[PDB]
Amino acid sequence: VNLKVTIDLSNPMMEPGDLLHLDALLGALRVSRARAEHGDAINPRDYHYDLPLERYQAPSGDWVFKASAFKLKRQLPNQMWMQTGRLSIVEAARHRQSGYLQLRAGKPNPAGGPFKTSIYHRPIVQAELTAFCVGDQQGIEALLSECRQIGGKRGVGFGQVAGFKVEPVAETDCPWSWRALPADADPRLVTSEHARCIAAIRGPYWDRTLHVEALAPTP
Amino acid sequence: MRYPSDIVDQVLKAGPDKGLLTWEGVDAACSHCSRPIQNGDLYSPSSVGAFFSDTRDLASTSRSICWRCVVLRKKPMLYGLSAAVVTQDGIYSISKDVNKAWLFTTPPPAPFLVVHSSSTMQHLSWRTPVTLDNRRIHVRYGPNLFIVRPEVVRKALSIADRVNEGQKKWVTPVYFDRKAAAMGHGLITRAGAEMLTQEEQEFFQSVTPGERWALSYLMHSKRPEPEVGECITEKVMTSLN
Amino acid sequence: MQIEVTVRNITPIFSAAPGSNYITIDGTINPPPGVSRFPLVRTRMMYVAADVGDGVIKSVPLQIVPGNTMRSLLRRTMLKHVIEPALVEKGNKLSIGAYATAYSGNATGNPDGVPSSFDEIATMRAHPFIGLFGGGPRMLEGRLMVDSLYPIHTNAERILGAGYENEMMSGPITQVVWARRMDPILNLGSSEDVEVINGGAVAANGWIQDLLANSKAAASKKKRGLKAFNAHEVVIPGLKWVWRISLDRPTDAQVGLVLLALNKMTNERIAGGHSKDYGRFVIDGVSLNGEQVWSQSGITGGEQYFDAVAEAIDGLSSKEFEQFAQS
Amino acid sequence: MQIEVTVRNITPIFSAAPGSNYITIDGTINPPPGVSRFPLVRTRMMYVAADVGDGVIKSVPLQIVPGNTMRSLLRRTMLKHVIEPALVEKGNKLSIGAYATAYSGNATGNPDGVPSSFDEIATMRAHPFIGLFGGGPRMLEGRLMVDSLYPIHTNAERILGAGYENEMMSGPITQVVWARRMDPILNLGSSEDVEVINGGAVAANGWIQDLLANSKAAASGRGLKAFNAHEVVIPGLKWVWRISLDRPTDAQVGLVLLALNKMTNERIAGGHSKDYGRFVIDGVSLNGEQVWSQSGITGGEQYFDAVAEAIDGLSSKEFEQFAQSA
Amino acid sequence: MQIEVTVRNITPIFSAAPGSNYITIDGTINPPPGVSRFPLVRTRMMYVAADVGDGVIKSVPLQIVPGNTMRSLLRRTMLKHVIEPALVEKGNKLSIGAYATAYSGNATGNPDGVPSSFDEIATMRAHPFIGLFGGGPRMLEGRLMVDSLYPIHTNAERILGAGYENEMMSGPITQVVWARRMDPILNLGSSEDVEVINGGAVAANGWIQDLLANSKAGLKAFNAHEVVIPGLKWVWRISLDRPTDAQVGLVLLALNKMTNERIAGGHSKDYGRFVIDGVSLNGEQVWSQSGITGGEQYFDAVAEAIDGLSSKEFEQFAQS
Amino acid sequence: MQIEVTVRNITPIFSAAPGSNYITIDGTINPPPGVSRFPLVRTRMMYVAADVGDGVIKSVPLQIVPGNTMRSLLRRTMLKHVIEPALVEKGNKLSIGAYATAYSGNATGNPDGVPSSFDEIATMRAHPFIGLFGGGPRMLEGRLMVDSLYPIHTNAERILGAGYENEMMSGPITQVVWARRMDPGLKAFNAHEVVIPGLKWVWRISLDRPTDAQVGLVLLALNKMTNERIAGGHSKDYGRFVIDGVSLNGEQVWSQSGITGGEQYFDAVAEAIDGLSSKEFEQFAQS
Amino acid sequence: MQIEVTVRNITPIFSAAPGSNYITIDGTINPPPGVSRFPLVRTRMMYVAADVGDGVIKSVPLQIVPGNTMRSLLRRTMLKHVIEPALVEKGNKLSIGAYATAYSGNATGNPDGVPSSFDEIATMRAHPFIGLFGGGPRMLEGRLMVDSLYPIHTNAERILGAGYENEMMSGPITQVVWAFNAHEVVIPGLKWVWRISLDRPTDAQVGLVLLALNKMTNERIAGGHSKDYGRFVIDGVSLNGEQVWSQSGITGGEQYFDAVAEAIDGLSSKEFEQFAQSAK
RNA sequence: GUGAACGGUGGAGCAACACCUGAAGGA
Ligand SMILES: [Zn+2]
Repeated sequence: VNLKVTIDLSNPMMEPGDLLHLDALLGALRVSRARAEHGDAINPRDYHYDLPLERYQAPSGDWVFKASAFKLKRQLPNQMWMQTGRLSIVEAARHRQSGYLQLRAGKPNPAGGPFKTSIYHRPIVQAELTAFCVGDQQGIEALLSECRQIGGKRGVGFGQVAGFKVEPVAETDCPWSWRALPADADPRLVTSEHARCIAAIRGPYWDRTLHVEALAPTP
Repeated sequence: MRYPSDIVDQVLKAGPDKGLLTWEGVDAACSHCSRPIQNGDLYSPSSVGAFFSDTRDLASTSRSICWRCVVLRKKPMLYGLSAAVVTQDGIYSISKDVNKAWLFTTPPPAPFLVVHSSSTMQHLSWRTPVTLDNRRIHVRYGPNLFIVRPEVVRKALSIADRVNEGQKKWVTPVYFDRKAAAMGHGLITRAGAEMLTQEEQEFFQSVTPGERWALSYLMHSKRPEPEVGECITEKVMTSLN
Repeated sequence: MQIEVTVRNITPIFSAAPGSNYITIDGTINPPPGVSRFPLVRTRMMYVAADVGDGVIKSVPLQIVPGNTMRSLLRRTMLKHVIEPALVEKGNKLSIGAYATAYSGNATGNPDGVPSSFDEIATMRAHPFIGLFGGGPRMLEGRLMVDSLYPIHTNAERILGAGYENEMMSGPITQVVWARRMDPILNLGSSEDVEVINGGAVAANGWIQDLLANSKAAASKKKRGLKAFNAHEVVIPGLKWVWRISLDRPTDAQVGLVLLALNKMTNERIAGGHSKDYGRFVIDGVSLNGEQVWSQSGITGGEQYFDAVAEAIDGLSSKEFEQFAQS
Repeated sequence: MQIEVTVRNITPIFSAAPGSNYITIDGTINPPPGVSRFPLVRTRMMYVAADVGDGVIKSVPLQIVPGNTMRSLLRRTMLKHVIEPALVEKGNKLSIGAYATAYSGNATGNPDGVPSSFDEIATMRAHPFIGLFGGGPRMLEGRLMVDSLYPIHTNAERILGAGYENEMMSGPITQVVWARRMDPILNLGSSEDVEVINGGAVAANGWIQDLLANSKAAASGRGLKAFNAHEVVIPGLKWVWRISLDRPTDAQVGLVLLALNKMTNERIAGGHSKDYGRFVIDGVSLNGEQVWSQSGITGGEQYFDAVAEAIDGLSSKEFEQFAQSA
Repeated sequence: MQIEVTVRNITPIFSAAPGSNYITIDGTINPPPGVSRFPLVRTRMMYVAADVGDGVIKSVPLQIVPGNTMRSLLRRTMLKHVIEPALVEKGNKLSIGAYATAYSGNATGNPDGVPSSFDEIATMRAHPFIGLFGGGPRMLEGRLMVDSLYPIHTNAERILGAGYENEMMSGPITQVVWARRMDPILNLGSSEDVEVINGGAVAANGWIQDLLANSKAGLKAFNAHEVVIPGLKWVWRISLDRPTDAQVGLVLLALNKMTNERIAGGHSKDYGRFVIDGVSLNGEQVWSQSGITGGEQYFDAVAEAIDGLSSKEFEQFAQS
Repeated sequence: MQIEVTVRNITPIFSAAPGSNYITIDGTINPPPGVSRFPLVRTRMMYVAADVGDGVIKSVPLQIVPGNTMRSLLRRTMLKHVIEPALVEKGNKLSIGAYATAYSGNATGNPDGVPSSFDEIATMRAHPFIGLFGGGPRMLEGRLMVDSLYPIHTNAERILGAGYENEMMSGPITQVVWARRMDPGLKAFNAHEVVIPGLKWVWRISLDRPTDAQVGLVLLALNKMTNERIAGGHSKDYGRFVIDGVSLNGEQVWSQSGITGGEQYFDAVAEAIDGLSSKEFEQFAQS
Repeated sequence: MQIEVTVRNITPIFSAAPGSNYITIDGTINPPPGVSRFPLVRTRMMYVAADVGDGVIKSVPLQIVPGNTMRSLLRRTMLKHVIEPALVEKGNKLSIGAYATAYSGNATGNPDGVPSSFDEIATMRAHPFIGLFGGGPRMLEGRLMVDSLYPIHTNAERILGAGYENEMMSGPITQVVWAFNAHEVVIPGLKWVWRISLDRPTDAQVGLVLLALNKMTNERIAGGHSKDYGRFVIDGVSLNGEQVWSQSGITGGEQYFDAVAEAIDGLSSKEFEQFAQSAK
């Protein structure tokens, strides 16, 4: 069908450090609905490939979904967001004195331990997201209607989506090659933006055990 | 080098330690380097100290560390690779600003590893992917994993130089932070807004954090010319052994 | 599941922001160099999109309370007002690792990653408390979702689509409050005032002489002292905020636990500034899936949730937390 | 613990606000440039969200006493009249650093990187006095929280919900006052009153010639005679004050009750020479129940016994060990 | 150490409030433009919270005497009636700067922000006169707190503690008084009179010509002023924090001859005349028809204190 | 030093009061406007607190002659019959500006802002005439204190604290009198309120650190002033009064012939008059 | 200068007072009940503080003749008997405005607010007549003071007690007459005292006053001329405390008579025109 | 199985000391 999906979100979201792939989001939604259907004790990897999307085939296996990575249109300048974590000394003191906490050390060790305080900073952006993919429409629209957030740090509440739209586009106006592709991919799909790197082309993109040499563009 | 730990196999010379174990049965990956441990390989059970806190960066829950990963965990070279670039011909230091300019403007043509430390002593070497192309550099800076394209850096530097022509005192169009933690990071100053077109503003807004962090070191008045880094591989070798 | 809590604050809200800011004696902030300036600490502020009266979007700041602070405060309230009394009543005692995992969600037990099984993963995600916040060395996913605290303001129109046509604040909602630190020794005025120090007049005179010597050293080096003068920005008290909570396919016990935590949540303080009694608030309304459940004396309704949470709280033991922390 | 105390001032309340303002002679504040103006000092003010009209809600200015000032005043009241008498009656005395830490909450203003032990923290947070006010080196947290002083005014309707639906005032609350500080010499005209002055007439005429010299120089340090103004709060108002404690020891709440019971003969904020800040306590409520009478507290027997027992066992080792660093 | 002075005034009391005000022939003040408008000055006024409706409290005016004015009156009575004899008869003479610091807080326009050692602070605070008034280059604290003078009026029910429910008065307690100024030359009316002054009749005619010229293109005047009616009760509150017996004795000594002086305002018509009726000291009335009965300890202490008074403390106080 | 002059009026006394009021033909307090209303000139009135009822004090009205009028009468009589003879016999010649300064206080408005010196201030405070009234371009303070003339009435008991326990009038002390200027403006019917004659009034005067010459001159002035009208009404010859008693510092001195005592003051002012120079007033009023 | 003349009436004296008063068949005045009310007219009255009850002071009524009417009577008798025949002789007519100014003070109802020159004031205050009675457009102040006519009664002791310890009457001095228009009058055969004062007068002015006093006896005081009320005779004129009255006239103070003879010998109408003229 | 998943910017400290709006005005 060669269609395109656009997403607008009211709440600013996390800025991804790597490419965010549409098929990954669809697989996460499929896993969520499978958990809702077949109970909680379910293997995540048995259902995450069952998506209404076509598959490209490299000359030697390495099949990847047609869906491409998300493109960003910035509405506001990027802003740094700071968070930190620490454990309260006073409450632990009271509990240890009351016997509710079994601890024998005299004072927290300055070299490290449970009571060490940490701080970190991450970018935050508010944008318009666009993606191109080839596949059925009704399943895609149902899955997207199931979703409620997008991006990282979803527990804190970032990246609440305002709306989405899916519309068919002409075959010449649906670039899905802006993606992670196998090394032996056809040079017609490969552009000058693609570069050789160790990354994941399929499934969970955060699993380092499945990373392989491939061609990917910078986000 | 498919996996990072390959450095200790090739860049420097070392062998398996004495007192390790042997693996049998189904293979598992090193919990640090994410490299499979096959039958007959030297490995050690995971016995990290109480000060370890990088559980989020662990690649596997097998609680086994291959001998190359074990050598990577050694303290003596932890402070020897605080700011370094590792290539097949050895290691070099990027602490100096000119070294960073050389790396981010005229990078070496071989696969390498780029590590920069944001503290006195932390584990960085075993959790950074090894790059295979010079157009897309991977740099590990503390808890951050940045992707830097030298051509974009060169374009931004050329634009800054072009806009700074015709003035008596150098002024930075955009404020950048070496620590990369302030709220003003990646924000355009009023002068840059006044003397750059909107296309320049959009280009400066749409760069990944690695480009901003790299530009912060060299996009200043005292412009550093690129200069080759210092070879320190022999000092690391004599310190470790 | 969707819970919306509308609250009103009685005292100014102060959430420290990490930056270096200076202010003058008068209102103007961030002066150019060349004039006397004092350090300043401002509240947390976020830039958001605004579409009012027209179709073009403008970037506008808005003062908010971070959602991480609210989540941690809710966790602390749930632990202190529910879990600890029941665990003490049963007599069960927690280990250091279990305590750290329950209160901080840290993975500083077995430092290395903990392999798990789907049976045990399902059992802990079915737990009334462990499944809500997850965490631990296993890094279990959390069933509880917490949003930030959003004041009902015009700048916040993008965040809230409709239903608040009234009670909308306009204009600034922040003000600067000053503070000076004095020197108690300089207030001494008689021998009876100094009859409590080791030595009478002589020690106090030596303190004066040391202070004046330090003053001359400062006036010569640049050409410690107790007294100081600083300022800090706070959000004006009295205004109204909205808070959003959700759960992903929750059991009745967890919902009852959240309701009880809210009922005891009215006692706690939102943010820092305890000495100045900042963060005080009252609950004005609670909506559960679009239905108002809040009343004068508490939450009237949700009987099955209360019975479920009572049945759950009648069976907590520390061994579950221990086996969850250590695997 | 949530004690609520309602008081009433019988002299004007003044609390200076940093900055500078100018007032014209007729009484407009911050007049446009080009008209004569005199320096003015304004009292402390906070903006509170309130309903102006029926439904539209805006920020309105209010007159209040900072909670920092009230907390410090409570500390000094409870410390000067109870801790010091029961302390100096024995041979116990404090160091200079101990005194500074007890009064100002700190010794030198420099924190220590080394933390303290759990047992020390749990012992200090149970002390009758140290547990109320944390601080010093290696700063700790006390279990006392002090709020500002709010007059019972319609602008503060949203801050305080019920219990005061009546006796709520409205309209202007502040008033401006002036002062001159004339020069005594210009008031001297009689020779029998200048016999004290060394030199007498010659010295007086020398000073007058100095004054004309100063006036000539200025038009081309400051004159004794001037004219200034400042703003105060009218007397007779009703104020409400709220103090809270979390999980307190009975001795601590007893000490708070003692300080409240002897809170009289005190000046709240400022204007000590002009007798500003005199007040009378006319209401105290303990968790919603009134525990005040015209004679005194007449309540909290368990708290009073506990605080008496605690002060009988008070000593100076704890203060010295808390104030000391390294 | 609380002192409550109950006084009565025999003449109108006039304290000039700052600000321009206008009056017409009737009682309307600050009229709409176009009415016959003449300058006016009014008595000092303060706003107080009152139960006018006994159900609602609001801000209402009340005529008072400022606290600073009566503080200065007390200081001047204390100084010119006690200190001057003690210095002159002992041969001790005072310098101009220390005199100004005695009369005024400082001898210079701008104070110096430099602290003083604690022993100096204690010594100067122990001083009988300098202790009460802390005005100095280092801004020393004083031991004396003075209040404004209040009438016994129902507007100030919430201010007065208790026991005044019987003698308290109501109604307006102020009046407007008119006055005019005329040119003497217009009232000569005799030849010998004009010849007495230089020039004579031709001089008078020339001055009338000058008056005509001034009128075409000036001592006649007419203006009013607002005063407080005589014969009403006033209350004064004074307090001292941890004072020595000498300071209390000095305060009582200055109070014992207080009645002679005039309250500030309206000297030329004898306005500030008043009679002291009672003096309560911590709840005990110690005023007689001629002075204070009791308190002999403070009297003896201050009598010892005045002996040995020296000017050395003044020059060691007010220098730089 | 309290000088007390107890006087009585032989004729009814009346003082002009600012403002205009109307009155009916017979009384009719608070009538509807437009009913036989005729213009009325009201005498000067002053409020005073009185013990009208047990435990209550009310602000009642009373009739006085203001202190400024009597101070001006003092100055005019004193400058008429004392200094003028010395000016005519010695051969002095005051200037017009000096004369105006002597009679009506300041010579002109807008006084010089700059002060002059302590020496001339001391000289003018030591002057017999300048010191008592002051004035001048430098706003020089006076030595005199003049109080208004108060009738001895039961209402003013709170003003007359001690003494005068008898001869306290009780009834109203005023009366409304009618007059028509018919054609022999012209043909006008009017009313006016006037104090009744034959009642006792008291005058209080004070001075601060007064010299003997000034006291003697003031005492000469009262004797000269016995023959004068306190308030306006020269055509009606209103204000004829007789001085009954004079108490000096609380002790009585008046007799039928005059004051009995103070010859020291009299001779002191007599020698003070000798040597009087017109230069004092010339330099004093010059700016 | 301080002339005090006593007089005696031979007919009742009536001086109607504005107001409304009622009588009931002569029995009572202003009864609380509205029964048998009749209208009554009262003579002019004056409250005076007097000693009643032997120790306390009270206000008591006293029947007088107002000083305004006496001053007008003096002006008219002096203007008709003395000034008018001297003026009309040898020509010297007056204008209508000057006539009105001489008889009633001002000539119009509105005075100009302008002042007058010093020379005009000096010359007018020296005129034998204009200096006595002031007035005019610019409101000149005269030097003649006329008191009211007081009966020598025990009620007026605080006014004139020292002079007349004896020869003071007591009791009511008023009688009500029906002719049904009822009014009250002062009974005849009574002794009154009249006080007149001048300040810094010339001898001509005192002479003119004495001349007017000589011819005054043929005039009438207040009263209703139709009912022949108000006749009186003059005796006991005392000048500055000295008795200068005889049965045939004054016969004393000859300097005043010579001065007034010289002054009225040379009177002219130019001064009247200058005084009456209004420079508006 | 969103390069997901886990993480509270927190504790403590007084704005204030000293200061007169008044000198001279009606018959
Ligand atoms: Zn490895």
